Amino acid sequence: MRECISIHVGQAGVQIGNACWELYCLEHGIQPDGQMPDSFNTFFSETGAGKHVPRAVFVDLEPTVIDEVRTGTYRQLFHPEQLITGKEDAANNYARGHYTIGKEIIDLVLDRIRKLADQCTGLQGFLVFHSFGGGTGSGFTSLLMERLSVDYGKKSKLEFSIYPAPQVSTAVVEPYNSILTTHTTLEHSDCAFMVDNEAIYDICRRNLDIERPTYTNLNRLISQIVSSITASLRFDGALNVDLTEFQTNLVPYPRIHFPLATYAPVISAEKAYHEQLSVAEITNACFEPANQMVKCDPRHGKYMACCLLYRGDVVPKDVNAAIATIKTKRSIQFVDWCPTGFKVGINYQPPTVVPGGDLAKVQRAVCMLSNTTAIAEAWARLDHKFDLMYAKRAFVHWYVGEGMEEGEFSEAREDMAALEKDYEEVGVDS
Amino acid sequence: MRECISIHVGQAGVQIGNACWELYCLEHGIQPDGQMPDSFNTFFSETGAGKHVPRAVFVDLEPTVIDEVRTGTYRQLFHPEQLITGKEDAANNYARGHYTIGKEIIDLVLDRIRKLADQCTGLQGFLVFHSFGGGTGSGFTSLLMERLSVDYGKKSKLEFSIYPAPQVSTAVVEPYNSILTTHTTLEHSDCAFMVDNEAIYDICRRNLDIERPTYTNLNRLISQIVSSITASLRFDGALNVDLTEFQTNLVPYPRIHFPLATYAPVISAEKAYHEQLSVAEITNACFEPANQMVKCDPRHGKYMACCLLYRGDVVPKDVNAAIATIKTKRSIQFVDWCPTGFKVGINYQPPTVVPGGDLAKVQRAVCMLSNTTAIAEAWARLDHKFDLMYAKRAFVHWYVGEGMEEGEFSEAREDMAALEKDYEEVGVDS
Amino acid sequence: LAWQREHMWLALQGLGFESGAEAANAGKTLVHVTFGVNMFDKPNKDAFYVVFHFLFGKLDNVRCKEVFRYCWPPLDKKRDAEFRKACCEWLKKISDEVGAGFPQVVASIFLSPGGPKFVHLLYHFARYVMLQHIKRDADAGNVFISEALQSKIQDPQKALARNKLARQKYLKVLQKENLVIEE
Amino acid sequence: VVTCIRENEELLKELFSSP
Amino acid sequence: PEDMVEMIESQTLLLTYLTIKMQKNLFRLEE
Amino acid sequence: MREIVHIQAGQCGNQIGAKFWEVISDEHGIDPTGSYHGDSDLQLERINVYYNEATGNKYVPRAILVDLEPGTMDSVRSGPFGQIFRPDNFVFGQSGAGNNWAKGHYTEGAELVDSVLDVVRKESESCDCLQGFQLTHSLGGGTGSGMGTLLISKIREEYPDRIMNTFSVMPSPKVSDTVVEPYNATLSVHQLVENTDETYCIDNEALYDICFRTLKLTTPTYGDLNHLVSATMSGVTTCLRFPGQLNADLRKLAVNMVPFPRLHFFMPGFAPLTSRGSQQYRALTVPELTQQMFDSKNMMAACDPRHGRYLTVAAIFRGRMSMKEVDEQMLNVQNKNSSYFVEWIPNNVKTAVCDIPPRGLKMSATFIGNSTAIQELFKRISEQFTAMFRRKAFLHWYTGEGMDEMEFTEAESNMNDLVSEYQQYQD
Ligand SMILES: Nc1nc2c(ncn2[C@@H]2O[C@H](COP(=O)(O)CP(=O)(O)OP(=O)(O)O)[C@@H](O)[C@H]2O)c(=O)[nH]1
Ligand SMILES: Nc1nc2c(ncn2[C@@H]2O[C@H](COP(=O)(O)OP(=O)(O)OP(=O)(O)O)[C@@H](O)[C@H]2O)c(=O)[nH]1
Ligand SMILES: Nc1nc2c(ncn2[C@@H]2O[C@H](COP(=O)(O)OP(=O)(O)OP(=O)(O)O)[C@@H](O)[C@H]2O)c(=O)[nH]1
Ligand SMILES: [Mg+2]
Ligand SMILES: [Mg+2]
Repeated sequence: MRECISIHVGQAGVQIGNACWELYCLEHGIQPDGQMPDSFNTFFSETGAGKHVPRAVFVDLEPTVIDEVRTGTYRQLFHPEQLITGKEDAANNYARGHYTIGKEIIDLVLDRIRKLADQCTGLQGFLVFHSFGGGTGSGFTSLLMERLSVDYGKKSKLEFSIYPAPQVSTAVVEPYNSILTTHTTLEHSDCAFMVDNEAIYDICRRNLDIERPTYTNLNRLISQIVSSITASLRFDGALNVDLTEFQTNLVPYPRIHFPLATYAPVISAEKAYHEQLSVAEITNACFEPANQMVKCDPRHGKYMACCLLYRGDVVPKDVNAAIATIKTKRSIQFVDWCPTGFKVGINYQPPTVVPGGDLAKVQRAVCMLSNTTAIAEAWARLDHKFDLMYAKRAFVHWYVGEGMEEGEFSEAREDMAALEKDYEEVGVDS
Repeated sequence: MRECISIHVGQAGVQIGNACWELYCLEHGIQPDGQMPDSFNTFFSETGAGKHVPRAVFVDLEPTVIDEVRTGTYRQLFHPEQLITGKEDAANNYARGHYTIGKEIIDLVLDRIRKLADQCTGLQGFLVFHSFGGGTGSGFTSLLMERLSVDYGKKSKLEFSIYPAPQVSTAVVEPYNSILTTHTTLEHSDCAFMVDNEAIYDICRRNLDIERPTYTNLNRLISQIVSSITASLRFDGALNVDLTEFQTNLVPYPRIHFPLATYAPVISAEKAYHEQLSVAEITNACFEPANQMVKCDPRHGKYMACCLLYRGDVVPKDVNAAIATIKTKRSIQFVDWCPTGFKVGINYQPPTVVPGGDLAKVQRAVCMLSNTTAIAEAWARLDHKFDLMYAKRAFVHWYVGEGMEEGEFSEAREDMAALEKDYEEVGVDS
Repeated sequence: LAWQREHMWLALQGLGFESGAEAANAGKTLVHVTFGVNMFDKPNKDAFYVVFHFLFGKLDNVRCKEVFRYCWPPLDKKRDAEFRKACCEWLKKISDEVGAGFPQVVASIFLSPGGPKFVHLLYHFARYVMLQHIKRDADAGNVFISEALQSKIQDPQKALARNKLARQKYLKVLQKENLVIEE
Repeated sequence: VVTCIRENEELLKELFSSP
Repeated sequence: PEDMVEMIESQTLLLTYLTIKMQKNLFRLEE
Repeated sequence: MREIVHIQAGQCGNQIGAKFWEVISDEHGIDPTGSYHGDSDLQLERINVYYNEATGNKYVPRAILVDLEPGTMDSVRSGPFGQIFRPDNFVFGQSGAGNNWAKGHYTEGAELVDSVLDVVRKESESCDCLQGFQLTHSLGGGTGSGMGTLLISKIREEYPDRIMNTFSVMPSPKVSDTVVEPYNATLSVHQLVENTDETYCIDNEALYDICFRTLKLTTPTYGDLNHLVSATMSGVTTCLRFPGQLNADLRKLAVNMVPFPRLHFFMPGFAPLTSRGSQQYRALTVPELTQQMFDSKNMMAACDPRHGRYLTVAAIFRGRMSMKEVDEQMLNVQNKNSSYFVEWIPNNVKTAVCDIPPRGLKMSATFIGNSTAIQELFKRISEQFTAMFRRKAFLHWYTGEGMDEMEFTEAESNMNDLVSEYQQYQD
């Protein structure tokens, strides 16, 4: 039981899924040709005589990134119809990914996903990896998420997305896209883990001492966070945290489900011999502003609910000690209507290490997911960017030329504004 | 394809044709008996077994000049039918060659030219070689160009003319004919390269150091200009210029098609050693007042458009540099309404050298064809001579007796005065 | 020329511009497409559709229902090209019949309806529709008022005088309306 | 001229608002 | 400048327009 | 899958396309007969974007070679990598256009254009999922300019939803070779404004400067110029033909570098370009790539970017590079030069990365700029145009071939309007 289905959309999601599936395979002893010389059930399906096929679906409206996987080292793992690919990409256009280029693939990926779900008996929820700033990852994911919400309904949809950085950006029309997809994440998602690339760059260059890191490193880090999230299904530990009880504890009001993820300890193998990475040390490194996966200041807001996912050699006594210390920190302030503000899941399996990675072999690890009001700041800056370009109606002819309206621009902006205001309001005390 | 039919009329024309055809034969390796032990296709037809018959038609109202051809070294070249002749010359009379005697033999040469034009699939046009001073080369050439314009229509007709000298005149009635010929060269020709003998005499005696030259040297130089004109047709090079390109860039308005031709470098064999006749030097030489082939001062006018035909070892970059230097000169002034006024053609085949000739061997050659208002001066002086003789009605009875009217003289006079006024007008700036 | 955006809108109301019904023919809501004066300073293709359809319908009825039969309302993009090619050719013909009195129509002005270049075409279009109805609703004994208006006068005093005559006519005729509807 | 302009436009817009 | 005589000619145009429009209706209304 | 059909016209366009096909054949590992002989397997993955496959494992370019003089057809056929092209794709006339626009557009090109449309229909239906067209021509002549313009109009009429790229070379005031260049240039720009999706403005003067100053070639030829242009041409579509860490096709670049429909005139550039003697003193890194690519003396169009503002810039990097380096460098460019960038667009730079470096180098970069300073390029022409048209000089050829004076008026007015639009957005 306790299965889950992963949907990897767009190039960002497909590559993040490359990292994620390499990780799961190493974790469970499953070879890239499928064979394994139980727990694997949460991600893999046993196909006849020793063949564990991942419970995932790769999508792109473009052939290239999927072809890398078809010809890669993991060709014998995914079964051919799981890898769905189109002909021409959305080309950095929400309207293409959603309305014109998107409608041709949607029934195919939906048929595949339904065939995937008819094989699992305790489906927990969907994990959707994508990117806000892209064309496919924004529009086609909007479409897919709306359709999934109609069909399956009460299933929990968790999305892990690459939110656009403040200064470092790769595309020009990016703000536009990032706004329209918000109109979906409010309604058709249950918990949205936004992650910025600039923050992971700073994490790499400060912690792992990698001067020039590429997308593979960042994808390894995101994969590690995902593994830490679902370990409580895949392993046994002192305190397990499901997905439903996790969502019960982390989300106080329906609209408020945009927590921040942070993994620790992320150090190079060399500074690791000198560090005494106790439970307290990594527990505290989680609450530092520099170890954040998104560019924001936790000091600039108040926390609402935190979940600590400990992995490895962790006893409950020192967890209680560390949580009491954090409680006695004034730089870390909390809302008042959450007197107890910590969920604790403790797990036995230490974090596995991928060959060729930068992270070391450590015994204890923490994944902290914190619903803080400070995330509002992020949205703020992106909105400002929008209102620059939209003031001239720049690039809008591409969108309205593809089946869009301007009313949708206006509605998406009004929605993001109401979301920000709801965050600012929930923050305040009484 | 790309064939052109060169009509040689009158004594001057037939002799300039002897020169031109000696040159072309030696150029394409075709022996004087027609055999060649492609490119030749423009000027020769390949009849039967390696026998090439030139696409020319020698005419004259007198047989002796054609009889020398028929008895000369090239008797085996022109098949007999093309060397058309009458019995009595026009005796320096326009009215005889145009009305009296031309009417008997216009049809013969017309039948021959029609036969020639039928055998070519890509006719470019006609190259009429004649003199202005004689009776045939003025009268019969006028009659021929009239009939050819009625017959062939839009075919481009480039005439190469021997215009009288300001000082040295070998005929007395010459101005008269040279004036009546104008009434044709305006309407029925497309480009008229007038050339004066006195200027070639001065060019010889100065550049070539030939103490007393005869007509053979002059005809050699003229043939060199003709070959440089048609080189972009026969051989391949960097930038190519057809006949229509030439006419498009060189002719600003219909009535204005009288360009000055000049050549560089025409040095001795002995002088060629001490000089390094690079592109810059020959390009500056083309613009020198003493190197023109007609007597006039190009400083006294304004250039309207000029075509540079480079030949041999010529790269485009130094062509550009030399042209920029010509532009930044103050004495070479250009009309305002032509800001870009240089056409450039570059051919790969260097200029050949006839045995027994006067020119040396050079690796680069330039033929400049310039439209400058200065040519008006030429007409002026000759017109004055007309206005002198018509003052006394001298030699007019010879014209009236053979079917000419004095109204025709008055009409040619008005037409040439209008042409001068048109040049004076087109010169002026806004 | 701010009055160009002004007289246009007034002249827009001159044809009886009702922002509601003319938005209702397109099957879309008003809240998503703003009308009025400050509507074409930026690219605004919806207001473009609406005003252009009203302006083409006010001048012609049957041929308008013909050339815009397979187009309006151009909600999709395959049928949009029909609108953009049926309107551009007509505007080009209209500009060629008048010549220098019209801006040269360019299809590129229709790829993004906005900026002063679109407002210029729109004002001259409105003028043309006004005039070709002053050519038909003015009396046969008064058709010259049309050409009297096409006579591009250059002196200000005569312009003053012409306005003066027209405005006294305006006052008297609006007063006679009251007499007729009340008495 | 501006006075006649204003009287003009005002009468125009207000008479347009007559039902 | 020309912009003011164009303002005048435009307002003359509007006067003529609306006047003729209300005339063609009042003639109908009186009959 | 995303096939591109290429079209050449005129002597300039034909020679530049010949260089392009040489370099691209070298890239995918095609030999002069069409027989694949490369080492890596990637080279065969997307060979089909440019090469049809004929029987026996030979590959034929999907190109249509057009002209009005057969001399260019013979010259292309006889060159190296000349025997690749299909013989049925050489569509030539018999006279030539004589640098007359009216002849290329109305009289002879109008008669020849039907054969060209037939060949492009055959080639385009032959392909699986077309993505657009590439017209390589020059604007100064009659065949190139006017013929390619008629061809572009017809193509847009038949396939309205495709991409339309042009690598048109523009005249330059200094290095001029024709008297009637302004006329043809204006008349062609008028239609390029409407019927294309993105126009890469090259200029011979700029390439001569690149060769003289940067490469320090003593005597450059047209071969070196065409080589530079072909380098850019292939650099644009590397991502179509090869994988990478951030892909970018042609419609992506079109959606990113064009804010408004009319502003689709770009200036290209390439890096690294070093001499031979200066090569061993250079560190081939991402900083040096970006510093060279954002220099004004490296642009392939004779317009100084310092005189305007970059509306948008695209950088296509090739090789194994870090994304942190690329992004830090782009942000550095933008922050140090904040005045050369407009303000109502944050993050003007789009970046893409392909994993395969060009032949012989370990990494490279291609640059595309949508800048307001390109308006200078047009103003020059306009001035020259007016200076002639006022007197109506050389107008009788264009008139005798059937044109009008009203057409010259419209062409001038449209060029002026494009200039006004660019200048307006410059602020
Ligand atoms: N960068 C390059 N420019 C070239 C090249 N070849 C020619 N040109 C320039 O292009 C300009 C004219 O181009 P074309 O010869 O193609 C004129 P086209 O043949 O298309 O019309 P017509 O020849 O008049 O029929 C002229 O300035 C040339 O110097 C070249 O190979 N590379
Ligand atoms: N962390 C991370 N970010 C990526 C990755 N790939 C792309 N991105 C980022 O995600 C955004 C672009 O998203 P894309 O994947 O390129 O867009 P898309 O889903 O392909 O939609 P299309 O434009 O149609 O391809 C930029 O921030 C990119 O820098 C990746 O592998 N890892
Ligand atoms: N440059 C040059 N001029 C020549 C040549 N032969 C004759 N002329 C000149 O041409 C002018 C006379 O024209 P002609 O050709 O002799 O007269 P024609 O064509 O025979 O006509 P008729 O008088 O009827 O015999 C004089 O200037 C002659 O000196 C020549 O070979 N070269
Ligand atoms: Mg004689
Ligand atoms: Mg040519």
